[PDB]
Amino acid sequence: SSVILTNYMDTQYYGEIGIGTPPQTFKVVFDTGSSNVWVPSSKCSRLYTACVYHKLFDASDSSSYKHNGTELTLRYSTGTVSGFLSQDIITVGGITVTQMFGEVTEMPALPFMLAEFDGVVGMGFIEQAIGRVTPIFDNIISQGVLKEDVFSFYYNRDSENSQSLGGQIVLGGSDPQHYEGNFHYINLIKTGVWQIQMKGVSVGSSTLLCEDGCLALVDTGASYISGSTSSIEKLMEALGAKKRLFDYVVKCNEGPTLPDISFHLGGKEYTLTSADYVFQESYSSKKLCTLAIHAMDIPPPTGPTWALGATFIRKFYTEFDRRNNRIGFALAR
Ligand SMILES: CCc1nc(N)nc(N)c1-c1ccc2c(c1)N(CCNC(C)=O)C(=O)C(C)(C)S2
Ligand SMILES: *[C@@H]1O[C@H](CO)[C@@H](O)[C@H](O)[C@H]1NC(C)=O
Repeated sequence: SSVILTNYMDTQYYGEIGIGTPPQTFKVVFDTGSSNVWVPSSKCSRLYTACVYHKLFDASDSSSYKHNGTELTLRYSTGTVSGFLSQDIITVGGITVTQMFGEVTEMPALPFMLAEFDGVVGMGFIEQAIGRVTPIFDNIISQGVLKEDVFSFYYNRDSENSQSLGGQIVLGGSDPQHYEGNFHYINLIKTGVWQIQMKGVSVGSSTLLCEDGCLALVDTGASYISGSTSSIEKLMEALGAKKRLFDYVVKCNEGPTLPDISFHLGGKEYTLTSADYVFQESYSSKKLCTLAIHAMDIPPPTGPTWALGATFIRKFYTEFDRRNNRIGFALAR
């Protein structure tokens, strides 16, 4: 099953799922970086403007609902949400699984007032699941309907014409329609986290990063590519970029000439070009352009580490293999 994803500024990719009976529609992201499923709850106080600007799941409207009510909190790098648990059927691209999801009731304006989507569908292992709530892709594998215990992602480039698909997530395989060449898999440095071994990050002619190795989290739930303040500060100095509050910028007219950044993975350089990582809004020297690379200090047990978000996935189609604890990579198409 494949699920079309909408592209919002190269910073937000989400598809559609259906919770309840009758189905109550929800825009959600498929986050390989988390492990729970949550959606804005109808029980959320409208003092959280975020809930006023999003879709709310009501249980008094689903006959296929099963109350639980345990409270949980999902802490993300860029923001936190909170609420209680509930169970009900969920429809994801043709498949139907009964799931335990988070009915969020505390959803902060900043950042969620900037969420084009409503909730999140964790694609990570149950090992990271908060509340030990069985993840969904696990629930789907319990059906033995998928041809392969793998799911892939395809993030497109923010096109300006409503006709191109923002992206696509296939459950059970890897659509050939969007990658050329063949996949190059790397094994997970451990099962329970979609993280792998990275053998250096190079910026042109100088592997002035991740020498002696480092960790790499393949996060479809992250907008950009991140490292640790140390790593980034050093990378960001090698470009002539300036630090702001939440990102870096380089006089726009110098973006087409920034250098390549290659991420050594599994024994194959994955290279990115200025065009790949810079939001080239303008070509002037009197304006500033943002880099699709940020600093994020991911806390253990996963951190410190680099995060390979949508900036990196836009160039390389990703396959997530649950059956072999390995992540595949192919050039985007
Ligand atoms: C998709 C959930 C998610 N998963 C992980 N692993 N990390 C995150 N930082 C987020 C997470 C949380 C909140 C926001 C956010 C991402 N993003 C980035 C969206 N990322 C993608 C891949 O679509 C936003 O833009 C805000 C609305 C500010 S709020
Ligand atoms: C919620 O689900 C968990 C998962 O097994 C279960 O143990 C618990 O009893 C449920 N909560 C309640 C109060 O029903």
